[PDB]
Amino acid sequence: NRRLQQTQAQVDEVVDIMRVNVDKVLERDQKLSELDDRADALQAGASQFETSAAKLKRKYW
Amino acid sequence: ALSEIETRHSEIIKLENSIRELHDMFMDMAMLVESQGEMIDRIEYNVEHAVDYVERAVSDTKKAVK
Amino acid sequence: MAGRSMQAARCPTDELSLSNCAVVSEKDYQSGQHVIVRTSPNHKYIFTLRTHPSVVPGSVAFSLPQRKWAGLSIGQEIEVALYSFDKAKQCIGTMTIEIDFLQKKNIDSNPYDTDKMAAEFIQQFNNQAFSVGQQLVFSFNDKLFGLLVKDIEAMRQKIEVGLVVGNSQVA
Amino acid sequence: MAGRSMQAARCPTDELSLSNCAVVSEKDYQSGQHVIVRTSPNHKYIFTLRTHPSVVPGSVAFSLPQRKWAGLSIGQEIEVALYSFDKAKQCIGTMTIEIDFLQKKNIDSNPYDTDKMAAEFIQQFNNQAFSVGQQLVFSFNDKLFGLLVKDIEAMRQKIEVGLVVGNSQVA
Amino acid sequence: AEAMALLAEAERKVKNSQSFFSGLFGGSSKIEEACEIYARAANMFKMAKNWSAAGNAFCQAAQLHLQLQSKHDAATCFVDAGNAFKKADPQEAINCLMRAIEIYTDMGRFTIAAKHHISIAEIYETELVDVEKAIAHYEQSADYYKGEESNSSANKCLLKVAGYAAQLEQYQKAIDIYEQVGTSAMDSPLLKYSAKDYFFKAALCHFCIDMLNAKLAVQKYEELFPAFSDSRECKLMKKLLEAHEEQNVDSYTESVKEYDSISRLDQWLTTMLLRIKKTIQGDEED
Amino acid sequence: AEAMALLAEAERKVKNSQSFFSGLFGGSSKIEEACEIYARAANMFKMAKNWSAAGNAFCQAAQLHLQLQSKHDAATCFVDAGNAFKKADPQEAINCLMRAIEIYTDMGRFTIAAKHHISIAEIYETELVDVEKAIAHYEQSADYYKGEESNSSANKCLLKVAGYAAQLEQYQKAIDIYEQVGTSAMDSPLLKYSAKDYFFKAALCHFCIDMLNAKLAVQKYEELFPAFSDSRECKLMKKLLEAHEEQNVDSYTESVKEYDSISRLDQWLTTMLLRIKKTIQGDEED
Repeated sequence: NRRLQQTQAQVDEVVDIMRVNVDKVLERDQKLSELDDRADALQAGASQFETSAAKLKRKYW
Repeated sequence: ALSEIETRHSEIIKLENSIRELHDMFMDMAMLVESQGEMIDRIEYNVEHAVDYVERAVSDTKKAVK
Repeated sequence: MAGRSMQAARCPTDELSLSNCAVVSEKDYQSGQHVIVRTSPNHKYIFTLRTHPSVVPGSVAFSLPQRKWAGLSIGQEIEVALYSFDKAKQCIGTMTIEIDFLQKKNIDSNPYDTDKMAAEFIQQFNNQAFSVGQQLVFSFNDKLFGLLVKDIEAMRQKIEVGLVVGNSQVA
Repeated sequence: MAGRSMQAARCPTDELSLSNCAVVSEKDYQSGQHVIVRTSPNHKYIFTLRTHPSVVPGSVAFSLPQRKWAGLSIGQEIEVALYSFDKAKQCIGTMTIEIDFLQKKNIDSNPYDTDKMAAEFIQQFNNQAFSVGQQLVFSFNDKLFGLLVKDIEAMRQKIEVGLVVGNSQVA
Repeated sequence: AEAMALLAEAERKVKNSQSFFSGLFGGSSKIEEACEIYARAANMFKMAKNWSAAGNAFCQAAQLHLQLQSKHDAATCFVDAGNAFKKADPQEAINCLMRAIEIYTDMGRFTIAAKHHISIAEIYETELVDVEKAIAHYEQSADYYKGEESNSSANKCLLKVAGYAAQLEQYQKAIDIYEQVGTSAMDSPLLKYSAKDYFFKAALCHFCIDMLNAKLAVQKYEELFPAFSDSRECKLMKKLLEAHEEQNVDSYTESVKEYDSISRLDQWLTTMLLRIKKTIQGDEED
Repeated sequence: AEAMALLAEAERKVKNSQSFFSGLFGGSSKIEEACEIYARAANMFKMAKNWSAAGNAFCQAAQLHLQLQSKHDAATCFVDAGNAFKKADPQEAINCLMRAIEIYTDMGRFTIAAKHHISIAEIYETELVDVEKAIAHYEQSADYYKGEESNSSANKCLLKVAGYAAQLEQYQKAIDIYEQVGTSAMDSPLLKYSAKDYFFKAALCHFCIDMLNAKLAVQKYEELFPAFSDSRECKLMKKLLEAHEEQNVDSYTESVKEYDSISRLDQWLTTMLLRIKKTIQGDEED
C-alpha cells in the first residue's frame, strides 16, 4: 500500500511541471508570432531600399 | 484485507488517470512544439534572407558615394 | 590574547583525540593554555590546547567529538582567543558524567570498575576545561566510550564551565 | 655484510604486502637473500627480500603488518645487513600459526579447509624467513587474514627463527 | 585600448563644437563617435569585472546618444546599463530601467514597455522589497500585454499581481483578478487544466467574508469524481469551508495535513492557509 | 568551377594595391572579392568530401575578411572552418573556435561567445580529453551566461563544471558550485524539483572532511516526509553518513546496493561512491 501512495504524488509532481512547461509554450507563442511577422515585413522594407539603392547606383557610380 | 485491496483500486485508478491528464499535456504540447516549430522554419528562412537584402543594400549605398 | 584568526583542521593522532584537547602548533601557542573559540555571535566554547609537530602554523585541529559539539568545519576561519579561569571559584570538585559506548559496533556485557575509571580520568584529564553538555571520548583500557557532562560543582556552587584539578572527584 | 643504512618506505602493491617480504630494488639486492633489520641493540628482525621494478635504490619497503611488528615508520633510519641462515638446525618442518580475519567487517561463517591452506601457504611463502611472534597477512581465495607465528620447529627442536622450505608442514 | 583612455577621448569628443573647433560643420557626427567610445569602454569594464564602471559607462554613451536624437538604440543602451547595475554592486538598477521604459512607452513600443515593466516590478520586489509599487507595475504591464492580445503574458502578470496582492491583505482585490484570469482562460482548451489553481486561490482568498463567497466560488467550479486534477483544488476546499463554518481549527489543520501529502503547499498557500487558520482560532477560544 | 583555379585567382588579387595598380581608389573591394572566391572554393571542397581543404580554405577567406573591416562575418567564417575541421579528419577545430570567440569577445558579444565557449570545452573533454582546460572554459562561459542574467544556461554550464571537478579531485570546489547553483535555484520555483540532486551531489562530494559537512548539508536541506521526490536525495545520504562515521565499508556498499534499485546509479555517482568507499577503507586501516 505504501509503494502505491508513494508513486501517487510522484506522478502529480511531474503534472505540476507540465503546468510550467505549458506556460513556457505560451511564451514561445507570443515571441514567434509577432516577431516572425515583423521580421517578415523586414524583407519588404529591406527589398525596396535595395531597389532605390539601385537607382543611386545608376546615377552616382 | 478488503479495506486495502479496495482502497488500492480507487487509488490506482486515481493514479493512472492522474497520468492521463499529464499524458494529455504531452499530447497537446508535442502537437504545439511541432506547430510552433513551423514558425522557426520561416524565421531561419527570413533572417538569413533579410541579411542578403540588407547586404546588397549596404553595398550599393557604399558604391553610390565612391 | 586579544584575538586572532585561525583555520579548523583534523586531529593529528589518536591519543590527542582522546584528550579532548585542541591540538595546535608549537609556533603559535603552548600546551597548557586555554582558549575561547568563536564561531558565531552566539557560540562561545572553551578548549584546552596541546601542541604537536603535525599541526600547521595558523590552524587548530579538533577531534570528532569536539567538532560535533562546537559545530566547526575544516575550512571555516574561527577566532581563537586566550582564556583564564577563576580557580578560586571555577575549580571542579564533583562532576557527574554520562558514559556509554561510543561505537555500538563494539558493545559488550563485561563489567567495568568505575573506581579505576575516575582515577584514570583525572590522571589524563587534569588541568583542563570542561563545560556542561560537552561531548568527548574516554579511553579506558584502550576502549572508547562516550562521556557527557551533566552537572559540575566547585570546592558548594554549581557552575557551567569549570577546571578539573588533582583533587577532583568524578561520578 | 658491512651493513648499509636504508630508508623505510611503503610496500609497492598489495601483492607483495601479502607475502610479508621486504621489497627491495634489483639494483641493490636479489630475490632470495635474507637480511636483518637493526633499529637498536635490543631489536633485531629478519625479513625475506623480493625485488620489484618500483623500489627506490637505497631504501626498503615494508607493509603495515610488518611496521606494526618491527616497529618501523615511513621515513626512519635503519641498518640492513645480509643474514645467512643455518640449514642444519634452523630449517622449519612444523610451524604453528594463529589465523584470524584481518578485517573485522569481513568475517563470515564459511568453512575453510586447512589442508588446502597448508599446501598453498608453502607454495607461496617458500624459502622465506619467519620469526616467533611475527605478524603478516595471508591471501587465501582472495580473502585477507591475520596470521601470527606462535611456534616454530626444526626438522622436536624449538627455534625462535627458521626458514620455511618445500617440505615444510604447517598447522 | 585602455578603458580610461577611451573614456577620455570620448570626453574630448562629446561637446557642442564652437569657435575654432566647429569650423564649418559638426553636431551629431561627434557625439555619436563618443557614444561608440563609451560603449567600447563599458565592454572592457564588464571584462575586468568592474561592472560599476561598465554600467556607468553605458549610462554615459546612452545619455550622450539622446543628445544626438536617437531614443531607440539609446533605450536599448539603457537596458545594457540596467542589466549591468542589476548584476553589479551599486544601485541605479531601478533608474536605468525607468529611463528605458519612459522611452519605449512614448516611442509607441508597448510590447517591450511591458517586457521590462515586469523585470522592473520583479526587482522592486526581490530587491527593493516594494510590493505596493511592484503590483502597480505588474498590473499596468498586464494591461499592455492584454492590448497586444498576448493573453498568456497578460495572465503571467495578473498571476503576479493577485499573488502578491493577497500577501498585501488585498484578498478581495485578488479574487477579482483570479475571476477575470479564470474566465479569460476557459476560452483555450489548453488552460482548462490550469484554470483549477485560479479557483483554489480565489476560494482561499478571503476578505474576511461572512457569507459564502467561497461556498459559492467552489460551486461555480465544475467538478466530477472522475477528475484527478480536481482532487487538488475544490475537493479539499469544500472540506475547508465546512471546517471554517464550524470553527473547527482541528478539521482544517488536519485536512491541510493530509492534503499536504498528495500535493505540497508552496510558501504562498502556507501563508494564506495560516491566515485562515488564524481567522478560525482567533474566533473559537474567544 | 574548379577549386584549384579559384584558389589561384584569389591570391593574385589579395595584395594591397599601390603605385600604378592602385589607380585612383584603394582596394577594399578586392579583398572582399578574394573572400567570395575562397568561400566558393571551400564550398566545392565540402562537396568533394575533402573537408580538410574546405576548412583551410575557409581559414583563408576568414583571415582575409579581417584584412578588410568586418569582424562579425569573419568570426562566423571562423565558425564554418571549425565546423569543417571538426567533422573533418584533421585538427584546427579548436583553433578556429578560439579565434571565433576571440572576435565575438573583443566585439562585445558575450552571449554568442559563451555559446561557442561551451562548445569548445565540450570538444576539449569528450575528444581532446583535456578536463583541466575544459572546466576552465565551462566556467568562464557560465560566467558570461551569468553576466547575461540567463540563469537557465548558467546552470547548465555550472553543472558541467562541478560535475567533472568532482571527478578530478575538486570536491570542495564542487560543493561550493552546488551551493551557488542551489541557492540560485530556489528563487525560481520552476527548478525547486532539481534542487535535490544538487544537495545530493554537494553532500556526496567530500574534500576529506572528517566532520558532518554532509550531515550538516543534509540538515540544511528542506525535505519533509509528505514530499516524495526528496526520497531520491537525502534519505540515502543519511544512511551513507552513518556508514561513513562508523568506518563500515559494508553498510555503505549495501546501501548503494539497495539504492541502485529504487534509483538508477549513473556513472558520476558510481565513480564518487567508490571514491567515498575508498575513504572508508583508508580510514579503517589508518
